[PDB]
Amino acid sequence: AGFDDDGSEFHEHIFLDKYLQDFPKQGPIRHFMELVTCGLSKNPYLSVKQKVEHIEWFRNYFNEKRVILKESGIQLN
Amino acid sequence: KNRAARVRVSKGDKPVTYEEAHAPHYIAHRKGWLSLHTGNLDGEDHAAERTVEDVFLRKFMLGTFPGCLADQLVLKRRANQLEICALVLRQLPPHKFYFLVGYSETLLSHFYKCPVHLHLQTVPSKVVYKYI
Amino acid sequence: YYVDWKMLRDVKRRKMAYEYADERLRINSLRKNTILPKDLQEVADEEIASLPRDSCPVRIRNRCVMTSRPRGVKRRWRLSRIVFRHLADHGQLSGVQRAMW
Amino acid sequence: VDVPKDMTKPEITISDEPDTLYKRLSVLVKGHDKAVLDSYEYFAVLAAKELGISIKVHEPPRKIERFTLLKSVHIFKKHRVQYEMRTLYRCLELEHLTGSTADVYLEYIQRNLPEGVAMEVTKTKLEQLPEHIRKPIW
Amino acid sequence: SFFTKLTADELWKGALAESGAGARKGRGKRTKKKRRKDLNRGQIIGEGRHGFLWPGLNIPLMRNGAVQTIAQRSKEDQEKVEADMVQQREEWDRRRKMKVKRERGWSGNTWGGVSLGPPDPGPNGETYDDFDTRILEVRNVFNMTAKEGRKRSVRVLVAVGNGKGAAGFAIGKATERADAFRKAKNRAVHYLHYIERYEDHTIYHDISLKFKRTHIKMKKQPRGYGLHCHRAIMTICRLIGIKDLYAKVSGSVNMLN
Amino acid sequence: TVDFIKKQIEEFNIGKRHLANMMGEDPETFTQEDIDRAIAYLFPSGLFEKRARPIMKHPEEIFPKQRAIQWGEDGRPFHFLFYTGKQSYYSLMHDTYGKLLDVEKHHNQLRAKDLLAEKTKILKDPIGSRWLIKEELEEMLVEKLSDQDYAQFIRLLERLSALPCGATEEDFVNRFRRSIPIQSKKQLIEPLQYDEQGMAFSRGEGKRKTAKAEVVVYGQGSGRIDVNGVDYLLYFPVTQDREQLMFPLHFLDRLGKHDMTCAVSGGGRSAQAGAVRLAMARALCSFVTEDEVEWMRQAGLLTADPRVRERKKPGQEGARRKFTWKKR
Amino acid sequence: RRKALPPRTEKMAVDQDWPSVYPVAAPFKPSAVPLPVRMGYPVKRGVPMAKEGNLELLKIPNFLHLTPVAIKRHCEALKDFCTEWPAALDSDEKCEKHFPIEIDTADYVSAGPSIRNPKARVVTLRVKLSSLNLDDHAKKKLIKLVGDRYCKSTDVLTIKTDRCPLKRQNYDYAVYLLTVLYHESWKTEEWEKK
Amino acid sequence: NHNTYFALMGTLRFLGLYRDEHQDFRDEQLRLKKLRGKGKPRKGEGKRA
Amino acid sequence: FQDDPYLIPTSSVESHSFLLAKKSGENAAKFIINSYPKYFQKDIAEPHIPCLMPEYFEPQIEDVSEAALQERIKLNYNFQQREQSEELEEATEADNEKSKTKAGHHLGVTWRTKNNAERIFALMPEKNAHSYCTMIRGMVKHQAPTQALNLYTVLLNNRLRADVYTFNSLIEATALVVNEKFEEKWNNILDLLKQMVTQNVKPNLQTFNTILKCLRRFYAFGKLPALQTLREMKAIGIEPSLATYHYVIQLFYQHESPSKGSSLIIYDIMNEVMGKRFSPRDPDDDMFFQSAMRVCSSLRDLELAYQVHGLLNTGDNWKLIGSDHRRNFYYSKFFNLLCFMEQIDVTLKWYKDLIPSVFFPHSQTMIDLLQALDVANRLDMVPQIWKDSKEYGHTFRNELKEEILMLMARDQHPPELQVAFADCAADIKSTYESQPEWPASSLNYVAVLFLRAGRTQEAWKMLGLFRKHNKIPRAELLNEFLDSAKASSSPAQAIELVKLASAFSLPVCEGLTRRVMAEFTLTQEQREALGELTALTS
RNA sequence: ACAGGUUUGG
RNA sequence: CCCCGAUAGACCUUACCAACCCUUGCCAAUUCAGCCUAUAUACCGCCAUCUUCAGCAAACCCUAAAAAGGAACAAUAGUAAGCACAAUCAUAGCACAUAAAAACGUUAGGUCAAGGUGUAGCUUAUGGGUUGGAAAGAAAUGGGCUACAUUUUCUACAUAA
Ligand SMILES: [Mg+2]
Ligand SMILES: [Mg+2]
Ligand SMILES: [Mg+2]
Ligand SMILES: [Mg+2]
Ligand SMILES: [Mg+2]
Ligand SMILES: [Mg+2]
Ligand SMILES: [Mg+2]
Ligand SMILES: [Mg+2]
Ligand SMILES: [Mg+2]
Ligand SMILES: [Mg+2]
Ligand SMILES: [Mg+2]
Ligand SMILES: [Mg+2]
Ligand SMILES: [Mg+2]
Ligand SMILES: [Mg+2]
Ligand SMILES: [Mg+2]
Ligand SMILES: [Mg+2]
Ligand SMILES: [Mg+2]
Ligand SMILES: [Mg+2]
Ligand SMILES: [Mg+2]
Ligand SMILES: [Mg+2]
Ligand SMILES: [Mg+2]
Ligand SMILES: [Mg+2]
Ligand SMILES: [Mg+2]
Repeated sequence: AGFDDDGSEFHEHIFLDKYLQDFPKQGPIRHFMELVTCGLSKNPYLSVKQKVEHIEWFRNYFNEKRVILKESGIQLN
Repeated sequence: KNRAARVRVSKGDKPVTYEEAHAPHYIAHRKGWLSLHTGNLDGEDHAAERTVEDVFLRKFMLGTFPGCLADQLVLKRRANQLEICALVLRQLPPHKFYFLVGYSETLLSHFYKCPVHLHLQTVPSKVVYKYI
Repeated sequence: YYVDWKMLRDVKRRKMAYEYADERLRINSLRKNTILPKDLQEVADEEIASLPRDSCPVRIRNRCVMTSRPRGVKRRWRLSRIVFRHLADHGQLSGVQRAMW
Repeated sequence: VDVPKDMTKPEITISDEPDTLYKRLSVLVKGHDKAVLDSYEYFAVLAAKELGISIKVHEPPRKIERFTLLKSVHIFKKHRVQYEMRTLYRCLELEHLTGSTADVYLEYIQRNLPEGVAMEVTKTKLEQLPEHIRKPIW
Repeated sequence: SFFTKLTADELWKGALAESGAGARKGRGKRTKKKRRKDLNRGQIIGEGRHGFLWPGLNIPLMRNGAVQTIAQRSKEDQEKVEADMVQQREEWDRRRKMKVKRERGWSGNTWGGVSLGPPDPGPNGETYDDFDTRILEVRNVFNMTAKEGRKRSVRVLVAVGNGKGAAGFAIGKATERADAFRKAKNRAVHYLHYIERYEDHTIYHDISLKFKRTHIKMKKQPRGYGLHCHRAIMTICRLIGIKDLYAKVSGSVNMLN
Repeated sequence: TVDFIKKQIEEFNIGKRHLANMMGEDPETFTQEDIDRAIAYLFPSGLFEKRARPIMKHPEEIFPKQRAIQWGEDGRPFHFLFYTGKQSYYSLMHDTYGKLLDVEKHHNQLRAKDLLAEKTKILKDPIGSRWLIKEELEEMLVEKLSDQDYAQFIRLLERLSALPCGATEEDFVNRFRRSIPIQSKKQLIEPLQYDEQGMAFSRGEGKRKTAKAEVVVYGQGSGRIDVNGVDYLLYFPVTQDREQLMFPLHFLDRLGKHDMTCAVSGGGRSAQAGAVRLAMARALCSFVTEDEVEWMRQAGLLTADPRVRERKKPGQEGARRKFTWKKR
Repeated sequence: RRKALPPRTEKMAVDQDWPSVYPVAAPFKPSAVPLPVRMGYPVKRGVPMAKEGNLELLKIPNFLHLTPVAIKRHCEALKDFCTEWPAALDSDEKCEKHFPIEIDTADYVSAGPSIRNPKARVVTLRVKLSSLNLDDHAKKKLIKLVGDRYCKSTDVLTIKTDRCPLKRQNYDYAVYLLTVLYHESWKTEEWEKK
Repeated sequence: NHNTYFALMGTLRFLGLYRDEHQDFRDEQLRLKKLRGKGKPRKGEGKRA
Repeated sequence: FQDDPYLIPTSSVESHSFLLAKKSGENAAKFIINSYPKYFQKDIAEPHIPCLMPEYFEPQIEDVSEAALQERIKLNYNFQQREQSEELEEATEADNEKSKTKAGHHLGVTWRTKNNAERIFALMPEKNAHSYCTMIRGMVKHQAPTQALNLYTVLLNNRLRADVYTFNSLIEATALVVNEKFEEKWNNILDLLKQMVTQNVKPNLQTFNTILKCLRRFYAFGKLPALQTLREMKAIGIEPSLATYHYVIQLFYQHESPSKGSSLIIYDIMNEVMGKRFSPRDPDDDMFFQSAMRVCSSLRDLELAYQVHGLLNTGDNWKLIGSDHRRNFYYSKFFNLLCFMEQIDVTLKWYKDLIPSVFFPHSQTMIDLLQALDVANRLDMVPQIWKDSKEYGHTFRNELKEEILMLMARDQHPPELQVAFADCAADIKSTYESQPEWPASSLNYVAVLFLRAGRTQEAWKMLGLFRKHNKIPRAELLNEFLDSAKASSSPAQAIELVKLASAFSLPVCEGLTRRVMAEFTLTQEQREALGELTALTS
């Protein structure tokens, strides 16, 4: 009573693949981020807004540290 | 020797209440608990919050009604509203008793974000159970 | 005031951990995996070492709320073994009674 | 002799939405002592026989949580004080409930719940079938 | 820091150390000065440090027929109230530091010869208002107990008398000195002698008696020889009514004999 | 305290009427079994001691027997034995001795006239009569009692019962007699049941050391046991557990005369063997006469085994084994 | 000036209705209860303490507002809110063929200021597989698709969802799982032929 | 928050609604100590002055 | 109130004072909550109740002159500096900013209003809808209605229609002033009522509630247009509120004294409004029952008082009376009719549910309850009312004690009612001689309560306490008690009576000295007959 | 001597 | 007393030390905060031991004086409230057993370091923060686990290999 979770539904919590478009599909970034999305899908304590800054923090960190991803030998965007 | 919650026997002239005349090993046998809530159940939570709130109510009422409190408070907790049952001596006039109850009924409510009830039973003197 | 200076330090440690909870979570997400190449993991280790000391949840000490005892406390009531007895013997704790069996 | 007149003014509407159905409604009330649970069981069964719900009552096994603490303050470990927390359970099984009947029952049940007991309400909601399973082919 | 506080009852119980383990056997008595002060004696529940005047506690509820709002005293008025509050403290400490007065029976630091008041009334309702009593001897008697050891018990000898010839004596023994005093006052009336006084001032003849080991020689005297006797025999005869007597105690001078 | 109890009785009657009004029962038929029942519901106190619960009874059971006044307004006592301390007990002893002397003189005159019309009316064994206890005498005589005077009164009562009894003496000596529960430990025998066209079907329940065992017995089949769906040979590989199964059957010589199916749970192998032993023994009572079930209970088949593991005590090892106590 | 007022007991009528003085849960004021009740352990020569100043009668929860007359009078006015249960479902044999979907929903109550209980998000779905339109291949694929969530003895599929924060979200997600588990069981892929 | 409870109860004691016997006992003992003559020295003159 | 007897209110002033003390503690606690908000900012309840959160008195923005006023208008004296601090920087105020500022003066707040009225008009061309709502409602309380009729002419000229609330105050601003003329001032209201419909604004309930608020003070014969307006209230389709009937019943009470024919119009108007369920939608509904039941209490009508009570207990038993003064004035004159009209059984039945439960009566109902027993000869209930009147009318005891004991001189004293005449006569004598003027008539009653009771001992000791009080009664008491001394054969009493009675020059001493001669012969006290003659001569 | 203090767990 | 405070030490815990910083320095205010500084030989709160021993004890009464003692059941000065013992309660039926309880006092017994504290001492320091270290065993000893096997060891397994 009194908690609506911003009026969100289950398709805003369980399905988080629509936020992984700014990431390499065949690289290890997908292998790693699919795990954080599987965790955020089974995290009932976080909101649909709170998961977004998590995936955005990863989007920002990986796009900020570009030299190590290119010197690691595997290509990533 | 056991000394917890135990008033030592004097020469035979001290007045003691029914709650003090019984050792702590008599709780739930001859005397009951001064507070009732659900946090102390098996699969329940939020127990320490109720313990600290109860101890704050005790230490607050001991200062709010000085020297005129007969015995300990009865803190009943039932459905989001907390009732406080007190036994008070008829040392203060009702004009001040009503001021105090009306002040606490709103101070505790605004401090604990929950409805509180305050009930006072005034006695002529401290009820003696054992030797006096 | 508080009960003790060490409790005043522990509440500050808990506030610092509550402030740096998410950053350490996202940094540990980069170390507790094997998919990422090992090059960035050392930089993540230096990033997590550059964080303030009182930020890790390992520095918190579950002391008593009444007397701030670092040991002999129960997690359910957050009370030391002495204050818990002092409140249970007076009948001020519901459902608690002396075990006789 | 001074009885008020026209004291009943309820606001009850009947919405066109189909009322929800319930197969089995279990109420598990837990407490510390047995007397309050017994009087509350008597009160609940007398409140259910009037609305005609045919409640069934049984007593689940109790749970005793015991622990051991030190008796003295500084150093005495051979002498301990053992504390105990008894938890008694009472099960009220209601069958063939409706959406508003269960509401009017839990209204008179929960508003009158004692202070030292708690209540676990398990509802078995009744449904026929969702829309995409009636007769679909992909 | 608010939950670390206790009640004034336990604070005084921990401060005065009345139930200490050292003052039990007799190691104390060095600093025999114990005084407990009640802190809520002249503490009005309405007044405070800020000087707020609440309509329900400090000031009356209705003034001029209207309601009273939350008001606050001025600084000089609060200084006047705190000056009265501080003055009450020394007013009470003056009544505390002053010792009430005692009457010395035989010397300044003895109980022999001091007045103990009329004895307590009987159960049937008889009141002894004309009776006066005097303590003759107080002695701390000790007994050897198995557990505690030396068991000090005060034994008191008290004599009652009205001044018309009726007088008696008794011994009261108790753990407390006032309890022994009462046990001897209420027990001395049950053993009352009647002393024949010639002309109500002297005895009829010179008596020379020999008790267990005490020799008493008392001689009849005229109206001008007023109570030239032992310091306790003078008190006993002053309780009896004998105004003229000469007594000489030889041998043992035991008070009871 | 003669008036206080009188006022408490009026207040209790008003409380009884009010209780019947709020409970909704007719106040005329409202009895104590409804008073305590309404108190247990209105004030549901959960406490282990029964005397600490809320109770509302007539004041004559709550308040103890108060002593009546002993002297009038002029001070003269009423009874002639008031200056003896125990004016009720000594008066009872005086009346008993006065009736003993009356029986003695009447029997002497009857022996002088050579007439024997009295009988022995002291043997009350088939009735089950006993003497009053000290508490039962302290309830009749309001004043306190001791041991020596009670034994003296009993020894005078037997002296009075050892003589030729009169008419009014027997009704006086009877009022100090108490009738003793049933002195019979004979267990209840279950009747033979017939379920689903099956003859000679009985059931028994046993429990020993946290092991519950229910055994059904058919007296028309051959000798074999089926426990938890598997035979007893594969369920009890040890010969001792199967000897526990042979114990109750060999005692009645019904080895190859009964089929049995058991359901045991909890405990270990010997605890299960003892639970099924007790259940089979309690279930075989229906198929046997009354003389042999008594031999079973005198041989230890129908009685439980209260030997349960004791709880470990704090500061010890095995609830008896103490720690190594160092002298120095 | 001290004043001592006698209680209502001297004014309480013998036929006065009881629910009028105790409408709701009350702290058992001894001045408004005309019943003389003695509660407490007695003294060897004394009696249990009276109701006046008795903390024992104040510790226990009183049921003076739930007497049989008051509960009958309360439910007689509550009979207007409920609806009548259709007698067409008296036995569960017809309830299984009419409403084969069962939704187990949990609800808790606890004394305190907070209401959020993390066990409230749990929604259980129970569907009997003998009431669907599964074919042989669809059923034999759905069994291995669910795994241990479906039992063979009772033949009931159970869905245990706890990932969503809200109970309505967990319900909608359980129905979504039921829809996808019924749909994807009919699609035969290329790796099924081996 | 122990500071909330402490400041609330102390402000209520200064306003005249709560009566803290523990703090009153502390003030009584401190007053008698300062009247005896051993009080609290000023910050900056304990060691030097 | 607290259910404990030590806190239960005894009298009505106590019932008022206990609630006022409790509200004083509520507001004292709320003052602490508002003064120290940081001690309550921590929220523990999940639903986040706003009612228990502290309220803030400070404005958020102080530098911005536009943002500084919207916060201060809602929270008197500080609001006055906001307009000056905004105009110090020559900030342009819109038509929506200063309207609430003028309303903040028109709600709270004679020359400062003019200094504020020049600033709303001279500074900016404000909209008249935000002009009249402040000026008309502010200048009405300042006793200066001349400005409304000046502003109305500019309002009608600015081509803007007048809202419904403007005529709610213009008819008052026109009517309150009367200088030897009434017809013109009543005609102006008809002109404004006729122009209301021409302005295409439907007048709500308040205009037809205020025309009857204006027709009350001036003319008592103005009932004709009041009834016509009450008949026009029913044609449009809106129901008239309770105060609308109250303003009719008040003037009908003003016209009911010289002619009782108008009371039937008061009687047949309530029968149609009692037939439906009402609701307090008009804040002036507090005087309605105060006027509707005072007419029945004045005209002595109980059959209609039963229906004016049923109209109270029909819809809302408590939401129609605001202050306790009118409730206390209500139940006193309600009980004033139930005593002598209807029977004693129903009066005593309505006594125990009204007096100790709802409210305690004043000094007036005590006299009616006393007039209720002596007409029907009810003596078994006199002590029950007496013991209640101690705790109910203890303040008025010194003015009702002369009338509470007089009834015993009119009825008979049965031989069974002696202890009720004894205990009540002892409990009144135990209090006055221990502290309070004592009336002399109560001795004439206490001498007849003990006459038929056969108790002359306790009856004689009382008179010695009055004759020593330096006040002497009439000789009828002495002559009556002489018959008791004659029947008890006690001659030593009249010899101590007449020797202290003849010394103070009583008018019937010639009768007392004759009545003693007849008792001396039957007592055979002829020796003491002439003994007092010698003392009366000496 | 009108005496008092002082031996001892007492 | 010796797997005892501690049902519990990498930083924190930690009160210890070395280097460095701050001194109305947690609180609304306070010539004030704060001290794990000394005193358990000033204490309260909690316990150990006699101790599963039954005695302690208010109010009285008696003794050819009384420091103290107070009993004879075919009875010789003893009545005695109360606290202990006992009974009851708990280990969901009794009985048993266990658990619990065990007064007044002895050991100035343990605990200023659960917490507050009387007295005496610190206040640019015996107070408050950060970093780094608090080893190691020449040796003795208490309590436990593992064994020193054949009634043993390994494997599958209820115990017939
Ligand atoms: Mg500290
Ligand atoms: Mg840790
Ligand atoms: Mg001297
Ligand atoms: Mg000498
Ligand atoms: Mg072992
Ligand atoms: Mg010697
Ligand atoms: Mg460090
Ligand atoms: Mg360390
Ligand atoms: Mg330090
Ligand atoms: Mg010690
Ligand atoms: Mg004994
Ligand atoms: Mg003796
Ligand atoms: Mg005794
Ligand atoms: Mg039992
Ligand atoms: Mg036993
Ligand atoms: Mg034990
Ligand atoms: Mg015992
Ligand atoms: Mg020591
Ligand atoms: Mg030490
Ligand atoms: Mg300390
Ligand atoms: Mg130390
Ligand atoms: Mg070693
Ligand atoms: Mg050990």
